[PDB]
Amino acid sequence: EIDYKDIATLKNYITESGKIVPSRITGTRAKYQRQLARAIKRARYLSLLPYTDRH
Amino acid sequence: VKCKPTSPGRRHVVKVVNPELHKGKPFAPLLEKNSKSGGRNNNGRITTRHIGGGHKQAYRIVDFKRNKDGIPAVVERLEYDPNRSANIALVLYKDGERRYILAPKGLKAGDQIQSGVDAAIKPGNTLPMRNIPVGSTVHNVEMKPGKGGQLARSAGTYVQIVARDGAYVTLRLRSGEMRKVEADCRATLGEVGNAEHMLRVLGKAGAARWRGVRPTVRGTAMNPVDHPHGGGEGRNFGKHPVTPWGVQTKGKKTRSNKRTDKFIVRR
Amino acid sequence: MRHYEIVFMVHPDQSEQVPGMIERYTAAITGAEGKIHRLEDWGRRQLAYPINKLHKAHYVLMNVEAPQEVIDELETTFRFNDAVIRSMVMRTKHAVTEAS
Amino acid sequence: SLSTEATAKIVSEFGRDANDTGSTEVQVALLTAQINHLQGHFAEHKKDHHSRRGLLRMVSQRRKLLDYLKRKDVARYTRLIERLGLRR
Amino acid sequence: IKVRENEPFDVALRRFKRSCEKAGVLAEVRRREFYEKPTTERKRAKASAVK
RNA sequence: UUUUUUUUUUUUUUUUUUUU
RNA sequence: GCUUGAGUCUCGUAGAGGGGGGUAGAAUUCCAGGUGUAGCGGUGAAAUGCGUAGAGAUCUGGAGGAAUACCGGUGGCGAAGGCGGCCCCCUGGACGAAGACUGACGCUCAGGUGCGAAAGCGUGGGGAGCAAACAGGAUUAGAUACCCUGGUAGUCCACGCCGUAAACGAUGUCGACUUGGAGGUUGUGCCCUUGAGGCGUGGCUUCCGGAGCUAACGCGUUAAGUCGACCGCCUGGGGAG
RNA sequence: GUUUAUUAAAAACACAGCACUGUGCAAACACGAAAGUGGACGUAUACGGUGUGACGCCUGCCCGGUGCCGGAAGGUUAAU
Repeated sequence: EIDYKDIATLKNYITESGKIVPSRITGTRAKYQRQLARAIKRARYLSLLPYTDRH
Repeated sequence: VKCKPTSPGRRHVVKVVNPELHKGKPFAPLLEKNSKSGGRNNNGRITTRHIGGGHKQAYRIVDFKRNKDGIPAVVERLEYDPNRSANIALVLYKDGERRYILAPKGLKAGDQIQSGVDAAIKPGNTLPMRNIPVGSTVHNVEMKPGKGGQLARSAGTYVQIVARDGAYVTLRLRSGEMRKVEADCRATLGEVGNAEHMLRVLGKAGAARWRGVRPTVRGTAMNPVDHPHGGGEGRNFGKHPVTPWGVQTKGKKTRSNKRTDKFIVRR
Repeated sequence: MRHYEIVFMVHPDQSEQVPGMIERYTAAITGAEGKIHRLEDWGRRQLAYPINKLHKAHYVLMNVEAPQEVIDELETTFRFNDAVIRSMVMRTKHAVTEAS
Repeated sequence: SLSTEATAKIVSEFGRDANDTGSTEVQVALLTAQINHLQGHFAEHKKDHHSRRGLLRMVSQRRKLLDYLKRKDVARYTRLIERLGLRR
Repeated sequence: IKVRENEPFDVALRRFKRSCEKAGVLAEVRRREFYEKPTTERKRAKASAVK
């Protein structure tokens, strides 16, 4: 979650509205949470996380 | 003229604020390679170009074409031209030759001045545009493919390359963005040398215009023996056109050789 | 030495020219003493948006221990390549030695 | 921001006996040398207000430090300006 | 935002795009936008809804 | 946070004294 | 002689960065040719244009104009103003730290030094989309008008005299203040790290706790209750900016 | 100032900037019957229209008529 490899396993944390879910479902720890926030960013712009259905 | 080095005018202790206070670009002698222009209007006989005043024409800088591209060179000094406002340099070609090239704002060190087909890209003698990259600045541009450059000054006149335009047929300038002159014509770079000599008035009058020509000053006004007006009495006050030929909008062309102007947005 | 992360996208089908082009782009990096964590053939992937009329590129991804001294001579030699669809760069927060 | 070929000599020639490496005379000699070091690359970057402050800063403290050594230790102060000047 | 219907009686299986990208994208723009004043209003709205 | 179904309708003189 | 006010080095660190460089992408104009028969806009009710010289549209092919959409926040920076894409260089402020070395080199300020929202002067222009002015048809008790197509300036600004208003603890300099606990937050010491943070601790922010003090809304220790160095401003109606 | 020597002696106005205008260029002008010589050894910030009225601001405003021309949805009706 610091880096790309586990965020390809964590594609379930995405809503039917196509985006990265609010954590209330499970309440993530603010450290473990903040790490994934940067790995999402780099993956979003390369497209290794293909943002929503069409793309 | 926000620019530098600017030379701003004087504090009013003489009749003159302008002229241009540019120290460091007049020089003497007229070096070995020089020529002149001659007589007065003299067209054979009854000259149509009005007012004349034709004494001191006088001399001009001699180097046209400048087609030596590949042979590298360096900058000796830079001057001025009273016929164009032009910032020209004296250029020593490392082969054995001295020449006069048209320059941008301060091009010295004596830099690395060279051209050649895809071999080079720097501000360079004359240089073909289908072998170098795309910008605002280009400069020399053969007015058609082998004839001679369009612009003999670095007065400000940006001609602006377009990339791949209808297969090499390029540029984007002022009064006709459908020149379609092919990029097989020669560049050099680039269009701001001395804007300071032109962007501001040198005087009201100045040496630039009264030592060897008279400019125009009338046509319409006084003595009814030349123009389509009129009686007397100080009056004027009619319809008086520039006849038989026109003034304020109409156009003049219909047919020519090459003729490349197409869309024409005008205004 | 900025541990840059850089993608680019050639025409999808020039598969004989991309390997002679991969030698030719590491060339810049190696001629500068820069080192390569990874250099991934991504492949012929299809597109998010309508760019260049073949509906696909052929991508590459790489991770370089290299200085600012080359990043424009790459941005240059991409942008003058008449067959390169798109390219971008990201920097630091370590390298990535493991593939995508 | 200068070379260790410079810091390591500043140290020796403005220190006393041992561990003077951060005292008032070795501090003046390091500021003085660093100010003068910066003069030899400042002509570049051309819009550089973002760095010219922390330089202005160090060369205003250079003046202050000196006028402070005067009030504290006159016969250090004098000896130090006999070698380097900086009196401005 | 690309939805398949199938054996087409007109199925209305297109319903679920109301979730955001069809619709909730208009909380700024209507002919015109709001323009002035909505930006703390965005968090003004939370102190209305605590029950 | 879209809030124009018309715009306007002269002055007075009302006032049951006061200290608490 | 000290409490170390104050600094420099040293070691570490993250975002919408003071000023030059680069540039990832919807719509939708108008045209080059592909087509379909006549009606698109727009409204309280529709208009002046337009339509057997075919009302848009919508593909295909071209030419121009260079918004920052959003991991975007149920928020982050910042002296304010004030950007939001990420980034090359110059690298504001930081400011969390083992230490190292000198001893108040210290606070806080007038006229001044700079910065300086709205605006004039601009000098040459960069000249999308909207909409004061600009242009009209309309609804007319006069519309000197809102629409509604057209519409600039404002978008920003190289450079630069910029005073300046609404930037209200209706309010600066701050040191002790140690009944305190309650959140929003955030760098962080210690745990079999079995954990949804338990034992803790400084900061950036708010919740609202006595004795006092005390009109009525109550304010309740850093806060107006004691206590202090001024660089002020405070001369009552109308004189006034 | 010395410029209309010839009524005035300037109480004439030659400055000079510019929005606009004629040339994408065998450029505008053609004087000579054949010149391409002014402009040119040069490009629409070169040279010319018509002027400008120090400098610096300021050009509000308003399209009836009448000009300047441009165009084509469309009729007056031609060499074709």
